[PDB]
Amino acid sequence: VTGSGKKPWRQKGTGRARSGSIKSPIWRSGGVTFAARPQDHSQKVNKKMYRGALKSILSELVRQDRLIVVEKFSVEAPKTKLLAQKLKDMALEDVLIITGELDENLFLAARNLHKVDVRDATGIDPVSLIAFDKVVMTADAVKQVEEMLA
Amino acid sequence: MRLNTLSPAEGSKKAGKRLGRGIGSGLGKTGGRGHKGQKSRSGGGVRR
Amino acid sequence: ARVKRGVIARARHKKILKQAKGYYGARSRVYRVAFQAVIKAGQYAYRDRRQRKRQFRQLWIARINAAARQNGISYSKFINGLKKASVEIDRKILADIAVFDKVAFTALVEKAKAALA
Amino acid sequence: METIAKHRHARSSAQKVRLVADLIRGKKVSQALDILTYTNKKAAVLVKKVLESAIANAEHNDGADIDDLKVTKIFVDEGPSMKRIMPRAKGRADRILKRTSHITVVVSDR
Amino acid sequence: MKTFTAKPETVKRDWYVVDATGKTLGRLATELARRLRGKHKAEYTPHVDTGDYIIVLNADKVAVTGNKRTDKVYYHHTGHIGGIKQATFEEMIARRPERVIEIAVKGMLPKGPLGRAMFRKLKVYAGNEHNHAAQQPQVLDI
Amino acid sequence: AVQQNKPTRSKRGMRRSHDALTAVTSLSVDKTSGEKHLRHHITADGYYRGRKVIAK
Amino acid sequence: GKPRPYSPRPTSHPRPIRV
Amino acid sequence: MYAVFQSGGKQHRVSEGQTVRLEKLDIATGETVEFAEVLMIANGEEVKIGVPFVDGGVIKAEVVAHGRGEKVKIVKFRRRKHYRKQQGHRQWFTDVKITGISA
RNA sequence: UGUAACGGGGCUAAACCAUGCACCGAAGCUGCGGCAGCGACGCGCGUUGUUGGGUAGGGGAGCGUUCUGUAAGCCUGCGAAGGUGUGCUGUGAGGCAUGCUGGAGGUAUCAGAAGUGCGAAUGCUGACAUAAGUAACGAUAAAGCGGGUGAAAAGCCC
RNA sequence: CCCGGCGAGGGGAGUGAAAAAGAACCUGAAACCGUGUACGUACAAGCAGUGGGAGCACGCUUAGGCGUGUGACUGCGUACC
Ligand SMILES: *[C@H]1O[C@H](CO)[C@H](O)[C@H](O)[C@H]1NC(C)=O
Ligand SMILES: [Mg+2]
Ligand SMILES: [Mg+2]
Ligand SMILES: [Mg+2]
Ligand SMILES: [Mg+2]
Ligand SMILES: [Mg+2]
Ligand SMILES: [Mg+2]
Ligand SMILES: [Mg+2]
Ligand SMILES: [Mg+2]
Ligand SMILES: [Mg+2]
Ligand SMILES: [Mg+2]
Ligand SMILES: [Mg+2]
Ligand SMILES: [Mg+2]
Ligand SMILES: [Mg+2]
Ligand SMILES: [Mg+2]
Ligand SMILES: [Mg+2]
Ligand SMILES: [Mg+2]
Ligand SMILES: [Mg+2]
Ligand SMILES: [Mg+2]
Ligand SMILES: [Mg+2]
Ligand SMILES: [Mg+2]
Ligand SMILES: [Mg+2]
Ligand SMILES: [Mg+2]
Ligand SMILES: [Mg+2]
Ligand SMILES: [Mg+2]
Ligand SMILES: [Mg+2]
Ligand SMILES: [Mg+2]
Ligand SMILES: [Mg+2]
Ligand SMILES: [Mg+2]
Ligand SMILES: [Mg+2]
Ligand SMILES: [Mg+2]
Ligand SMILES: [Mg+2]
Ligand SMILES: [Mg+2]
Ligand SMILES: [Mg+2]
Ligand SMILES: [Mg+2]
Ligand SMILES: [Mg+2]
Ligand SMILES: [Mg+2]
Ligand SMILES: [Mg+2]
Ligand SMILES: [Mg+2]
Ligand SMILES: [Mg+2]
Ligand SMILES: [Mg+2]
Ligand SMILES: [Mg+2]
Ligand SMILES: [Mg+2]
Ligand SMILES: [Mg+2]
Repeated sequence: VTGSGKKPWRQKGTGRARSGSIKSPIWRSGGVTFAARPQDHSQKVNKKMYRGALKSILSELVRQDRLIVVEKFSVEAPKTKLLAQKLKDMALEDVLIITGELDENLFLAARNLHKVDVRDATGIDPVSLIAFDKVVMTADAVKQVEEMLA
Repeated sequence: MRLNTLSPAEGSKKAGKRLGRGIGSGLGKTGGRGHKGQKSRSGGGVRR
Repeated sequence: ARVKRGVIARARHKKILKQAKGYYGARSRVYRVAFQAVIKAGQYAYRDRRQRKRQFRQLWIARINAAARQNGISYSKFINGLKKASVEIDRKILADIAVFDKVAFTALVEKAKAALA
Repeated sequence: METIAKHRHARSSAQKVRLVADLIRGKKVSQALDILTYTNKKAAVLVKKVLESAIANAEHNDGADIDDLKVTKIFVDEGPSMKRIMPRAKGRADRILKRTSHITVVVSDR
Repeated sequence: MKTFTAKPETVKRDWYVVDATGKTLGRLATELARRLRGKHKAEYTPHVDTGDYIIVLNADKVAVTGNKRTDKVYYHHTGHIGGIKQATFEEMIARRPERVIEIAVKGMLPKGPLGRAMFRKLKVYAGNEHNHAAQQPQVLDI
Repeated sequence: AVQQNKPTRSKRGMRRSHDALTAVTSLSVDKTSGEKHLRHHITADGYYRGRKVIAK
Repeated sequence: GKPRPYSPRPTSHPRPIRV
Repeated sequence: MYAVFQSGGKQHRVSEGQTVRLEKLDIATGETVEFAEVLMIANGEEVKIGVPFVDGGVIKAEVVAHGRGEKVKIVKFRRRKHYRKQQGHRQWFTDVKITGISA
């Protein structure tokens, strides 16, 4: 806190509570007793525990009929109207689309649909697998996610 | 399994002691340090 | 994440100030003084739930002692009499009868007098 | 029919002005005007102007007869205190409160 | 139900006249203090004056045992420094004989307002004649 | 010498039980002008007991 | 709140010496 | 006519058509209860004093309501010893309407 | 300092000794209703036993506050937060409903993180009391009156 | 427009969804100070409560208890840290 280290008044004789710094956290405008510093909130997750959790989540996404596996999922041109149309036909709104290699067109189409996310198999996080209503994996992607988790 | 239905295992998250927060808590006032002497003082305690 | 205490502190103080209604001066206006007063009211209330039972029995006995001495017997004899005659009507009821049904009470005093005879 | 007149931020402590207001509370306006006229207090001057204004308000705004008016409600609320430094002996300072008051008079035929 | 309480606007106070002639001061006082409070009545409430009116006659002739007639000393303090006054029982009986019953009964009555209201129902007289013919007091043998 | 205990708003009230102003009993009326005035004092217009003593 | 206290000013009477 | 019966560790002096608050009985809100252990019955001059019960003395009561009484704050406080404990309490009752006293 | 060496009144027993039989008397015990801990026994729920004054202090379990996710969801101008009443409710921290005020925010649930709870620190800042309408109005060189101006003149002007 | 000193301040009018949003301006808590109403209080002694409890006033749906306010009188009772 900005200020001098001058004792505000003498130790004895004034009839006031003894004071040492105008920056005392007891004082208005004083320091914060245990002032925050920037923190790293990152935790270590064991590799095996991370992979464990992915296997548990995917296994649940099958049991609750949320992992809708297809063979080929793309659009013709990079147009949001096309993917929106494809998703209303396939009959889902909120969905995570895991494809083998990330097709530029499907990436761009999805980008402006807030309920829709489009990732490559390398890019599956556990929160997204749980957050989305339905997960659409391409057969190609399931092979990679299998190979990836063993 | 949604983000608002995941719970931790029972006994995995014991809540930390909060000292000097009243009579009810059982760590009010002295906060478990007892009365006076070196061990009751901020930065108090003899070396190893 | 900073927490302002305003709303919660306000409510805690109101809680106490509401329990201090009717108290004299600072005791109904001043949190620091109302709190002490609400605690002490609590301590008296606890203590007096017991005292109430002592005070009522004492009253009942006084009234039974009046009504019995009217009928020409002390409370001590009369109660001893009621036990020998195996009457189990408790002092709250005796006292209530002594006021409201003086014929009935005389009956009870006769049954007492009989047992001692 | 009630009519109101306030003097807000009147220079005078409520305590001082309340001594005068207590004289005319419930009186007929005519009776009250007289009382105030022969009350040797600064506050009597203050309250007479607000009672005069109230009567004027009740004649001009509402079609009310001055002959029928009584002082129904009168009260004085503490106004903002102006804070001043008064130097005392030995280089010590006191803080003088110049106490202001809000004077409200309600006249009515009721 | 709640226990009965005597109500001070509906209570039947009765007039009694007692002759203190020969009676032992203390043993008379207790019986007076008992009836003034209403401790002889079923309706006895500790916060209501349920007691009776008692004319006491011949206060001057009240008896005491042993050498109390000469040796019982009544002390009071005037509230003035050194203001400790005393009167023997015989001096008190010579000068103000109603006070001897009144003092004795007053120490045997509850303290506080009701205690004082109770004492107001005791009419003490030094002679054999009272003014309360109108109240039609019953004779009481204590 | 100073208070050991803040006196109450009650005690303040009680001390001021004597602070109340007395309203003038009744004004007198001039026989001539008809003006109300303090008794034994001249009127505002300048009359006293019927006589015009001062010029305004 | 409270004003900053004054530096020592002159004293009318000496503190009584208990010694 | 009035009768004296024991229920819930307490005694009650009741007449026909009186509602009486007792300690909680384990009986539904419509059902009737018979108080058989009756200590006294009084019909003015006629007065039956039990020894300790009146032979063939019976009080037929209808259970009208169950419920919890007014809340009571229990406050424990040891001044200077850093000990304070508060507790609430509502006692269960059973209001019975006395339907018939029989000697 | 005042009786002042029965707590008082009073007492010749209302004192003392002896014997006896009654009664009063506690949050002790019993009765009735309720809650909780621990151990038994059955099978999470019964049954039974028993325990539940507490400082330092140890152990256990919770309430509520702000912030993140759940939430582009849900409540909200047909009235959010906040304020102030009332009612109900839980063993407690608390909770819920609702009148009035307010005029645009609020947020279940289950998790996550703490600037997370104040009556004291001759604590800090602001506000406001008290003493009190009290002390005081600063050199005891001194004023009086007429006129003027003015809403008003002891104080200004002549 | 009106009272007022060609004031301060206020009452109308008007603006505005709202002026108890009027610039000393969002909300507008508490201490603290008042006006009004109900009940209590001038023979009465102390941590000011609590247990008991009359009377009075008020509101309700038996015209009756019930609720609310007040609290004479009385047992117990020496704040907090
Ligand atoms: C006042 O006290 C101070 C110490 O605080 C000095 O002793 C000073 O000399 C004192 N003055 C008087 C007049 O005694
Ligand atoms: Mg800062
Ligand atoms: Mg790694
Ligand atoms: Mg501890
Ligand atoms: Mg310490
Ligand atoms: Mg030590
Ligand atoms: Mg130690
Ligand atoms: Mg240090
Ligand atoms: Mg914030
Ligand atoms: Mg209040
Ligand atoms: Mg100087
Ligand atoms: Mg006593
Ligand atoms: Mg002191
Ligand atoms: Mg005065
Ligand atoms: Mg401060
Ligand atoms: Mg002496
Ligand atoms: Mg016994
Ligand atoms: Mg007991
Ligand atoms: Mg026990
Ligand atoms: Mg125990
Ligand atoms: Mg314990
Ligand atoms: Mg917010
Ligand atoms: Mg949330
Ligand atoms: Mg904090
Ligand atoms: Mg504070
Ligand atoms: Mg503390
Ligand atoms: Mg001050
Ligand atoms: Mg003066
Ligand atoms: Mg003074
Ligand atoms: Mg003086
Ligand atoms: Mg002076
Ligand atoms: Mg001067
Ligand atoms: Mg002027
Ligand atoms: Mg002049
Ligand atoms: Mg001069
Ligand atoms: Mg000159
Ligand atoms: Mg203006
Ligand atoms: Mg706005
Ligand atoms: Mg505002
Ligand atoms: Mg306010
Ligand atoms: Mg007297
Ligand atoms: Mg009186
Ligand atoms: Mg006194
Ligand atoms: Mg006491």
